Amino acid sequence: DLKTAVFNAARDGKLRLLTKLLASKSKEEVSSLISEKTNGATPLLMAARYGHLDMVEFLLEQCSASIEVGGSVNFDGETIEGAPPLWAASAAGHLKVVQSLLNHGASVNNTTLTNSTPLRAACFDGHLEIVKYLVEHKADLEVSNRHGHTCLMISCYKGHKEIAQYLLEKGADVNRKSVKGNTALHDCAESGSLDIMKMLLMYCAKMEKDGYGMTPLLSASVTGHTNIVDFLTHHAQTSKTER
Amino acid sequence: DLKTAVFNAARDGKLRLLTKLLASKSKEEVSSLISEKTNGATPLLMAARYGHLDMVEFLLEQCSASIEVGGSVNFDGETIEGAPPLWAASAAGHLKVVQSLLNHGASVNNTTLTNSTPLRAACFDGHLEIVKYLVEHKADLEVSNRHGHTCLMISCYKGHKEIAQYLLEKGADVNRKSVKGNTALHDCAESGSLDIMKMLLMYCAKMEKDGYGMTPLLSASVTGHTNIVDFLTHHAQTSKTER
Amino acid sequence: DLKTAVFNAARDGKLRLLTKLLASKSKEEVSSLISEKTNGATPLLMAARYGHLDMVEFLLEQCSASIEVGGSVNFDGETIEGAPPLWAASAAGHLKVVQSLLNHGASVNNTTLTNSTPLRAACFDGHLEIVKYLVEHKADLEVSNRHGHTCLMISCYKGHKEIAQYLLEKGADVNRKSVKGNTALHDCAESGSLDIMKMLLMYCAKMEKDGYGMTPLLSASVTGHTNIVDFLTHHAQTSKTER
Amino acid sequence: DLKTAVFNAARDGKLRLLTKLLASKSKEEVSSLISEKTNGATPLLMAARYGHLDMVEFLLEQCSASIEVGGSVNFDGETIEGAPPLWAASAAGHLKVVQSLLNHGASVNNTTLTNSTPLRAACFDGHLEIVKYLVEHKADLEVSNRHGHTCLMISCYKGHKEIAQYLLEKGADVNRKSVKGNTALHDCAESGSLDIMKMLLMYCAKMEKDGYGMTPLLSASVTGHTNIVDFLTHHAQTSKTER
Amino acid sequence: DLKTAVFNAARDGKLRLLTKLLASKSKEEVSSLISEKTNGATPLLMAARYGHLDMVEFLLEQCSASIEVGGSVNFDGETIEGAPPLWAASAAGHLKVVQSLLNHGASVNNTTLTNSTPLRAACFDGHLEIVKYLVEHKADLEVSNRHGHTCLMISCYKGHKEIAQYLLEKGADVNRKSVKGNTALHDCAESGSLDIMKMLLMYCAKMEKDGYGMTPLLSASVTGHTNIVDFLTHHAQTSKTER
Amino acid sequence: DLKTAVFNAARDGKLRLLTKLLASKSKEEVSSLISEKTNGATPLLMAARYGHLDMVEFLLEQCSASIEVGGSVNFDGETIEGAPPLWAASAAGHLKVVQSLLNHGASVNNTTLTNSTPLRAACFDGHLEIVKYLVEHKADLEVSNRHGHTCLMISCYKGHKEIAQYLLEKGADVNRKSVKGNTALHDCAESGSLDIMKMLLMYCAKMEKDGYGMTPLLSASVTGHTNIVDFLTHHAQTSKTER
Repeated sequence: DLKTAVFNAARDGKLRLLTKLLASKSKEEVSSLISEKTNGATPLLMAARYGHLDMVEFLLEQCSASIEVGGSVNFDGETIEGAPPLWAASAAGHLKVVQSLLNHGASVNNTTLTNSTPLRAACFDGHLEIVKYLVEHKADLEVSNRHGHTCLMISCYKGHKEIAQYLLEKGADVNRKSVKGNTALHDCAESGSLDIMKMLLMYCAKMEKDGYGMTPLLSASVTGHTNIVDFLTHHAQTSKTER
Repeated sequence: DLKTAVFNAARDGKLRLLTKLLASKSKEEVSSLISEKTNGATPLLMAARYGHLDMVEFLLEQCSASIEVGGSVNFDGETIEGAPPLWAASAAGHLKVVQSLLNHGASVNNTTLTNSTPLRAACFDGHLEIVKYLVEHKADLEVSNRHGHTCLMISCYKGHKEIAQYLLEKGADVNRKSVKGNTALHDCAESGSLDIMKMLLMYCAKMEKDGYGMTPLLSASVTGHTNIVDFLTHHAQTSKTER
Repeated sequence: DLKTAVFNAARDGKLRLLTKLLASKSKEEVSSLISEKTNGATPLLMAARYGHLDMVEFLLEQCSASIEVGGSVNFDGETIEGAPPLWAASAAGHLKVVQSLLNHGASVNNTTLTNSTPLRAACFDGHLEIVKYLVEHKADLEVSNRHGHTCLMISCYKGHKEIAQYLLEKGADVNRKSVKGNTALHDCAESGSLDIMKMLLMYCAKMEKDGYGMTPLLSASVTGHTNIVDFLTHHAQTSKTER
Repeated sequence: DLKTAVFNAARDGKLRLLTKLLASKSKEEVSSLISEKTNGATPLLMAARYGHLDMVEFLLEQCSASIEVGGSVNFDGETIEGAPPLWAASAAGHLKVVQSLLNHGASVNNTTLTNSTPLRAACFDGHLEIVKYLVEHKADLEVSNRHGHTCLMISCYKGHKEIAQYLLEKGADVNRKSVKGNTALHDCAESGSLDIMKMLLMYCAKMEKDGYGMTPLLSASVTGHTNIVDFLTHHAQTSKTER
Repeated sequence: DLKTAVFNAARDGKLRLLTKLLASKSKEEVSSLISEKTNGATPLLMAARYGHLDMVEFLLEQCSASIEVGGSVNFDGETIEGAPPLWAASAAGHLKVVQSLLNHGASVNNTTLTNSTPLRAACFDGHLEIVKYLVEHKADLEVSNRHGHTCLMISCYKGHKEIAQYLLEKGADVNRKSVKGNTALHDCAESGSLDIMKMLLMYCAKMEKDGYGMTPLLSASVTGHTNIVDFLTHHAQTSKTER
Repeated sequence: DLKTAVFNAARDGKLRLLTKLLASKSKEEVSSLISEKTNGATPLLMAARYGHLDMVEFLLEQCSASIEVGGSVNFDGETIEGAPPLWAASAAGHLKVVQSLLNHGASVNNTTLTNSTPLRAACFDGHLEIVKYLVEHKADLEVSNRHGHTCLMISCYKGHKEIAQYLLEKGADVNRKSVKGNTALHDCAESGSLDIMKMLLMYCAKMEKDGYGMTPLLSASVTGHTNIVDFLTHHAQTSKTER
């Protein structure tokens, strides 16, 4: 029951209570209690996921053994397995927690079980400051998830212009193809992100067919993004005005 | 430094020397000393990697929280980072150490920093008993490393017939693709593993082009495995013998 | 003309008229008049094509030689060559005659010159009871015509929901591709049969480009069936929601 | 057994023994004993299969109804089902028997159960004089077997340059694709038949990838026919010599 | 400047004023003045561009070498560079001026700086008589501009039915592709020229994807030309009306 | 005829003779004689094609009217139509003639009838000094010939390492695809230019399938360039050594 009481105090950031529950315990005892999993998650992972900074700081100062341990977290109603504290904090948008974990020696490229990096985690809900902090702390831009979907691809798919712009400047590969032949240009077409598509084209992104035989023009047509259909048809027909 | 002497004793399995070193130290000092990193590795990770079963039992009985700490390990010249003790024992083929770590509550799916599981670690050098033990102790067959290379793929590539057979019978997905579009059929073609290929086709593994535009037939042709080519051309031309 | 008089009675199902025409003829003379062809077709073929059970029984009891002899039959003003009696009776919906020919040892996989089986014949105009009888009497589900259009693909095109369901239950391969590259899902997409499409995918159907480089999604997009379009774009993008 | 004795004499071409075995009985009993099937084949089919001309013409006089009746025949350790006497004679290379069966009113396009025409049967082993005679007596050049493999395709695969030339001259479709997407250009490539390939290209032949994503050049490369490989690499690169 | 006064007079076709200007000047002085460039163009190019037939005759009678000199011309706001007189007269639709220049020995295939022929120039605005005169005066139908766009292509794009009809009858290649993979069928589909498309298919024009991954059917679908879509879908689906 | 005598003197560079042949003629007369074509070529074109510098200088000082006129020239036994003097000088490697033509106002991007630029002309036989001179005089690197084959593509195909290196530094588009889908990487593979392939990859060139389904690996395999096969198979399989 003490392990459960410790986990419950850590998950809800009740630092006063946790201090009292660990009051006269040894290093071995505290480390064991703080590194155990409850319902597939460690106290640190939960403190990090819900952004309890003081709680994160306390647990890391007691023991850092669980800093790389991936566990069960929930986002958009779905369970994500093997997510380490840095990924969860990055995905949930807790910048000070991201900074605390990195200051305590967290691995910037340590992924979930599906090979999603903390940088990819921050790009999904568009946490620009976290993206910059991670890139500044040697996050690899080319580590894609198991689908071969990159940080640049997901930023375009979600229409995060500022993040896509930053990734491009930092040297993100515009012509990377996912497992199914998807490129960042297709992500733009599907989200109707005309300004990001223009950026990619400025960084020499090429129009390509994906595994489904779809080019970005066709992806825009089937998703009803007429802004991108108009732009690409005009781009294709402009040289026909030449006598 | 005493911390260094403790590390060497754990690494070289000198259980008699270590106890003389941790003689006048309290459980608090012992716990702190056997949890400290030297050369980017803990004493437990080194004891696990070189299969000192008595040493593993001793270190775990002093500090239980060290069980998931990932660190630097050396395999075939290369230095692998963030490897937990269970991964290292699985990769070096120490079955008793694997059984011991799992009995002590080690996370069966805790990966290296490149998302390699103990199950994948064991599949590389072909440690069949460790493969079956991890699988029966709920190892995820579908967690792939950073390149999207699965346990089934590496088993097929190294020509481990018995391991590939066991993974298929336990329900490993034959149609998984790596980030570069590699399938288990390509691993067979590149290693001339015709027996394993026939097994994959019994599980209806589909012939697909990889990211280099190569189907398993073309991969076998450019790598000189005429045994695979002769089979696949013969099988694709078997209808032409028929009247 | 005696040969013409025999052919006309058999086609019209005039058993009493035929009995009088053969009354003063020897067994060998009867077999010659019943195996001869008038306008590319035999008397047994016309009796099968126009569902005359009594007539078919009489002809087979006299001479069985014509059981697998293919000939010319008309359907929608189109003349189909080399169609044997079992195919003609299946195509025209004569369950009584189908059963009789099988009882008299007709070949269940015997095709027209275009490699159309009696199973594909019944699937076209949707004769469910005939489909069931043929499948129960060892008819091959996967023998496609000269275009590689299978029994499942044609059932989906005409909108026969009950026949498509029976075929899928009996293990029809929905991942099959035609000579052009058509899959069962294009026919659904071209009619706007979402319910039938959903049924094909319930049995895990494969998306493939046809001989026009068209997938079911694109087929639906150009035929104006937006309900299919909306459905397949959402399905294609599902892996992009993964964090 | 009398039924066996009659079948055996017909297969062995023993005319004297057969007419003595049927000398008594009656015409009705002879027509009944000569129409019965033994081991899935009629006496007439075995007579035509092993090319016993005098035996075939005798059995055609006793009964002219068995001429279109198909059965079981053996060729290079395999059984072909529902093969009519004309098919077996063309396949085994019995020109004079083919000439007699057609003179006695045999269906020139009557196929096996796998939709193999006698024209395709002669094309396999390369009976040029039979190919000519069958085409001369209106054999449909476009009737392909169940796999969709045409007469031209099998002539190219078996290296019969003379038969392939004749079929081209008579108007065979070079662009025809099988159920597996195979064309004659591929068959040329799979055989090493450069001279037939040159002929196809003299009539402007189109290079297309099959259902294995293989072009004739790739097909020739994996089957080790470097003569065709060298020819098609040079041909593919011709526009690169343009200044 | 007299050079400027001579230029304006030739441009405006003021033949009366020009002779008063070239009054006391020797044939050597006239030759040098009439060949000089103003605003990047010669007096003859300007006389040809604005169809002053009397002026053209006069300037050519003074200097013959000027007939091929290319210069700057204005068309629909845009400034075309290196246009010879024959190109400008063709584009502006001045038939008598085109006829006069060819009677004076002008090069029928001399192009602008973007490789546009007088034949292509005449095709753009649809000057049928100039198209027929140039073709009958040995104009090369297959010289395409810098984008690989042919006379047939622009004719198809601008909807010039009679011009496209004449080009096909004179043997223009229907299967030419531009640098961006555009074919004449795509020009038809983009302009809704269904009459011209039907014409191209009579010449066996092949349906191909362009550089944007579009077939003529998909190009028509995204540009809203339902007439083309309804035709091509109905044509690809007409076999499926057959019972 | 004097015109033929003038052409012959100009073609063979006999300046002393040409000076004596034109000795008393007027500007109009000289201009007419040196601007006329003999056997499809002008005196200037022939002087430029065979590198008669003094002759080029003399003809240009008399009249420059023919500086952009394309004519008939022969290279590698083949006739090239509509080649202007600058293209011919660039193709034949006459650097001083190239400089003279540009000094006299020649258009650096004026092409042959097949859209081949003087820059593309210099890249074929590898005239590095001419390539550098043209690029320094605003030659467009991206103007491809009618096949969509670029300056970079032809430099790689011909194994001109120094030229490919220079073009890459000047911003040549590495990922440009020809009409048939050819990329500069395929040109390297077919010529076995392993050093140039490494350079292209360093400049972010991507491995792609051409219209024939060939990737650079396959193109290298069919042309027997095992050095490139070895490099690309090692490149593809290196991540498989990772535990």
